[PDB]
Amino acid sequence: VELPGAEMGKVIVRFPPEASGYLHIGHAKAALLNQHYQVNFKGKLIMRFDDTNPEKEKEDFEKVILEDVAMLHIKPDQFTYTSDHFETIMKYAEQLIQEGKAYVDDTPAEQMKAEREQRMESKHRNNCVNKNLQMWEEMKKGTEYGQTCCLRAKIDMNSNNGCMRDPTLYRCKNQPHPRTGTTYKVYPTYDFACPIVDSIEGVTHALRTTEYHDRDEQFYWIIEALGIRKPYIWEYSRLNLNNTVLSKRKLMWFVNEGLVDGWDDPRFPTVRGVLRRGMTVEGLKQFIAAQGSSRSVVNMEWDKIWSFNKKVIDPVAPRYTALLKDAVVPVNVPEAQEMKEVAKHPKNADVGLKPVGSKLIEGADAETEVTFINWNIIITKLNRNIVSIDTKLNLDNKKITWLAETPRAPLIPTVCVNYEHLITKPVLGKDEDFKQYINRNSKQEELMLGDPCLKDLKKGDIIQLQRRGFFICDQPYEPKEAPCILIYIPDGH
Ligand SMILES: [Hg+2]
Ligand SMILES: [Hg+2]
Repeated sequence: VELPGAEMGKVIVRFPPEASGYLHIGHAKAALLNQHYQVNFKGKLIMRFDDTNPEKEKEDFEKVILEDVAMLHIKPDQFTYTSDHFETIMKYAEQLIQEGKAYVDDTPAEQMKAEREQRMESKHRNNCVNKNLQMWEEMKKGTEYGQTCCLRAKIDMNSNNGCMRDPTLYRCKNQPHPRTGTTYKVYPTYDFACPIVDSIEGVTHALRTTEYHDRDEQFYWIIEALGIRKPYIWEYSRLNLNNTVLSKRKLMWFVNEGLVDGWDDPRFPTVRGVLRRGMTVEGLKQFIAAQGSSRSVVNMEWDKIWSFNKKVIDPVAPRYTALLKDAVVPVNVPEAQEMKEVAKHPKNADVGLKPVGSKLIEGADAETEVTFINWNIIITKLNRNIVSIDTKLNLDNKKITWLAETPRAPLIPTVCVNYEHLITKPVLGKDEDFKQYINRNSKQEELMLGDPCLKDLKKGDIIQLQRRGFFICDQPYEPKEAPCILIYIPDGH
């Protein structure tokens, strides 16, 4: 994790998401890495909404994304909007026309694309300055002919880097902007956006994934043409997880086709779904922090992330107990007449202590005789088709959970839930599609019955059922009825 130029109190980084949907696991990495540099260098972290486009971006997701940031426990020092700088950006666009480093172009898109591939020059590239300015005021006044034009930088159509072949800087859009309204009929591209905004806002270290290394040459070009200050660009590897798709489009297919109950479904790779599934922020930051800025294309097994999480939650989760209900058998031990206040984590005493006479067990337990936990039974006989077993007792001697059917503390309606990937093929692609690797049954519910110290579970508490594994309370119990829903936390393999 070596950062060139990084001095204490002088690092300024930014997370620049566009308010067009939910944040996902990939966004969570970019954001957690930025936080890392903010925290380690006592620098500024700027959150900036990319709002250059008046269409796709909606202020409803603005709330969604801020709540997503918060639940990752990321605490930005300043919040901004690209549109805060529309006036400055346009003055730089105009500066460039004036110097002959930009030109306006009405060339139809298909033909523009074909010229770029064959490194050809546009019929407009050599417009004199006043003609460009004429076509520019056309664009600025939102006219029907200007809506067919394009503003382009004058770089190098012979470049090996497609990014240097006269990129578009400004396009014509007649939609009102949410914040600037109808003041502007023309709007900057992202490619003209980052350099100037990162420079005005003082950003020192601009993080990107390796996929966009071609843009750097173009950015430094913009930055040198204007003479503004130049941030470092710092790169890291994007997140390639098996069985996973991130595309907004492909995820909303799962939403419409009703295989997933919403954008925070625990099977979804959104920040919400991952957390609701049992991921902790500490587990995520750790796995992120083991990455640092590794820069390698690598297919990721989710279970590597869930392993870091197991190490987080295991030394702190309290151990309760649950059993089913349609495979349970009554028991009679006649030697105990009422509560033992035993611990809740066998090793760390600081987690707390929980409270636990003559009546249950389960089906699968009813066949595996002379040990109990937090407690050595020797059973009389099994009266048969098993539906009852009675026993005697004695604590002197030598691996079994049980729920006493005491009237004092009755037991809580529980549901254990389990999930697996919606996509059954790990590393899928090679012009294939996911739409036909669907784990068409991806959820199972199993009605159960749990220890009374489950009456008090809050949504988000992480416990450990004994003999089953780690769970997360999806919804609490409340006095029909409403069960305490517990979701199975993958432990990584
Ligand atoms: Hg264009
Ligand atoms: Hg490019």
